[PDB]
Amino acid sequence: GPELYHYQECVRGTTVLLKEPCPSGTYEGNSPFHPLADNKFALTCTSTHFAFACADGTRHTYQLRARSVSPKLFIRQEEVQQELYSR
Repeated sequence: GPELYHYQECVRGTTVLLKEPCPSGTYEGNSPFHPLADNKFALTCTSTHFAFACADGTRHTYQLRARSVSPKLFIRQEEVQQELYSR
């Protein structure tokens, strides 16, 4: 099916409350999955990427953009780099 790549930005260390895109879906990732109230899943805001495969077949990929203590940085190579142009 289609691959709907999504991204979410959160400060590195906190807990995101990602709204469940589709009922009864497959959580694809190494990150923790925690079904929260009102169809959500709590995740540690960090630089990772997971995916949500819905019963429809829709693949909703999910990038997590950990905003460090300095969410600007720009230390020679963008904010942090190696998460963008690492080749």
